[PDB]
Amino acid sequence: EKYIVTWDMLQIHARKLASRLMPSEQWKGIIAVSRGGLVPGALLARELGIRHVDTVCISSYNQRELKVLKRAEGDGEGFIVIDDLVDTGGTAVAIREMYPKAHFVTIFAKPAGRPLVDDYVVDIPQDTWIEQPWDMGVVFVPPIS
Amino acid sequence: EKYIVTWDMLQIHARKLASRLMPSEQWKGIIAVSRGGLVPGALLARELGIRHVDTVCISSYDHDNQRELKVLKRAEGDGEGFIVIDDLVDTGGTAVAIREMYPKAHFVTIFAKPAGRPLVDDYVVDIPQDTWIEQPWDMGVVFVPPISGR
Amino acid sequence: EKYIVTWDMLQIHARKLASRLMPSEQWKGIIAVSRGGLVPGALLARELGIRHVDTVCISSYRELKVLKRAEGDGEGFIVIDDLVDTGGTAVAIREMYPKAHFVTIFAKPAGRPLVDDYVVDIPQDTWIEQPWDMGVVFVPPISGR
Amino acid sequence: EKYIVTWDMLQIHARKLASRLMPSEQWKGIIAVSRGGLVPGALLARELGIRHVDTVCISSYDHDNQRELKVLKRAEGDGEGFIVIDDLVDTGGTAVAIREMYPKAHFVTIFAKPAGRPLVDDYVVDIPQDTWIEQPWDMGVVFVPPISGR
Ligand SMILES: O=P(O)(O)OC[C@H]1C[C@H](OP(=O)(O)OP(=O)(O)O)[C@H](O)[C@@H]1O
Ligand SMILES: O=P(O)(O)OC[C@H]1C[C@H](OP(=O)(O)OP(=O)(O)O)[C@H](O)[C@@H]1O
Ligand SMILES: O=c1[nH]c(=O)c2nc[nH]c2[nH]1
Ligand SMILES: O=c1[nH]c(=O)c2nc[nH]c2[nH]1
Ligand SMILES: [Mg+2]
Ligand SMILES: [Mg+2]
Repeated sequence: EKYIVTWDMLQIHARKLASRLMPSEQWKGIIAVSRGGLVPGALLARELGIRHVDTVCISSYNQRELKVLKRAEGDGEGFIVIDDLVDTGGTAVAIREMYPKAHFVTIFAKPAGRPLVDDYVVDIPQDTWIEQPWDMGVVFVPPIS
Repeated sequence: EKYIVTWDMLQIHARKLASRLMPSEQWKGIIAVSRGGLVPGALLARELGIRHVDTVCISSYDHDNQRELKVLKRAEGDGEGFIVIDDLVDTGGTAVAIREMYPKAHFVTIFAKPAGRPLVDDYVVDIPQDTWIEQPWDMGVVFVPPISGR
Repeated sequence: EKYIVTWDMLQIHARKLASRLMPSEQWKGIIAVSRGGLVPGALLARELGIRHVDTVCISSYRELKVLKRAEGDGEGFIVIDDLVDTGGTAVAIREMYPKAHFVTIFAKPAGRPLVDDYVVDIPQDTWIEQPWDMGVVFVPPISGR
Repeated sequence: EKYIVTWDMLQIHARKLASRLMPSEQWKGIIAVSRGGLVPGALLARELGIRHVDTVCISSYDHDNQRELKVLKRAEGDGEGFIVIDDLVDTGGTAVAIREMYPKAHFVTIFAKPAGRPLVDDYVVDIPQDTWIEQPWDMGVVFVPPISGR
């Protein structure tokens, strides 16, 4: 099955998460995980009024290897690390390793990667594919007839 | 406790429902319950290709513990071969009245709470009794202040 | 080209049109032209608090035929359609509902003069893609990089 | 006079911009101007298949007729082979500052008012100077009272 997420709904979830991160004063900045955390990070920055927004870029290369293309400085103290979702937590482990003192959060969370995040908004089944807004668009759809 | 329903989601539910109503040759037309069933009815008409869309207008004003119903406009017939669509069913008060007027009709809705659930022939989404459904036509995209004034 | 109309935008235009039809006490009801005027008519009914909404179903075979029609000459009623291109269907509506206030959301040059009021001007060669004919689906990246 | 920009429309404009930036092999990465260029930058990154997305954080403060700029954080280099993106250009104040920091970068925006229009390498929509652009991240779908109480 597929879970369709529209921009409106994603924003509704982002505002819900933003309220739990209050007061905003306790945060020095936001570190968005490219590319999934970019949009959610932008919404939290707007809601919390945080202007210090940085990023962390990671790519993949028998085994799968994580490659840090771009890295945000520090250990994450006073920072919020955000990604759109946590499926298995394979990428979440790398982030935790780089930013141990950071408050890692996501919008969506499947069972397997759920223990790896400090907070999330929506629970999603392990076998369900979450279709994000940036991957979709408004186009013509033929009538069922 | 509120359930927000955007236009996109409503359309997705309407299309789900339309796929169950196939084929479209079995339907003479569609009777939309004004005003809530107008949009869903228009969406079914597009998907099924039904050009014959009619309406049934019933107003209702609550007076303490009783309802004043009034049929402002009624579609002729017993609903034979017609689809009677409404946006949702809460207590089932409207549904009961409709089944009366159009007994031989296929009554369907998009949303259905536990009370009205047994009164509809088919629906798409289950919604709790305590949950209020916020429809798209009652909402709008407007400026919303930040959670913090930082 | 193709003029894309989303649900949000269609609703905005509908609200602008509703404000011009005020006050709402001068109206006995609304007659929606199936199927284009169904959604706009539903929005007007909500904004103007009108509960009496009827429909008129016209069909082609150019030979127009009325499948179903609302009784009366349209005195005090608002006849609405989503748009007016050439005014072919509009001319037929005028004949049926003379005293009626005919309005649309969009209007092309050729059919412009056939309506009492509209909101958006659209070129004659431009195809208006309505919200009910579209949907949010996956759209592949402009590049397979 | 205000110009409403929904999420869907912003995406359509972003996709049109991405088509002109093709091929994507000529780009080493994207530098988004926080916070306005964050969403547009994310959309380009998805469309172009770019993974190296960085930011430049500039804080502004109007003190009567003069502006005080303060760079909280900035991407390394002169923007050679990079795409610097912001959501819009109003007076062009931020654009001039950015262009000085990244002179070799391809500076683009989605919207452009007459005043700042000559400062961008490429943009998508022409906006009047007197028109206020209402971005999606500042809005939300909420209940809107009927225009009449009939
Ligand atoms: O299950 P019930 O408790 O009977 O109520 C459900 C009705 C009432 C509500 O419409 P109204 O509140 O009547 O307003 P509107 O005419 O705008 O649809 C809704 O759209 C359904 O038609
Ligand atoms: O052309 P100018 O007059 O210089 O202004 C245009 C700037 C400012 C505004 O952002 P800000 O108001 O700076 O806030 P934010 O950080 O949210 O983008 C907008 O997103 C552009 O980046
Ligand atoms: O918009 C509405 N939402 C509801 O949940 C409901 N129940 C009754 N009437 C209703 N109207
Ligand atoms: O949201 C915004 N809209 C505008 O039109 C604008 N001009 C400067 N800064 C702006 N921010
Ligand atoms: Mg109703
Ligand atoms: Mg800015």
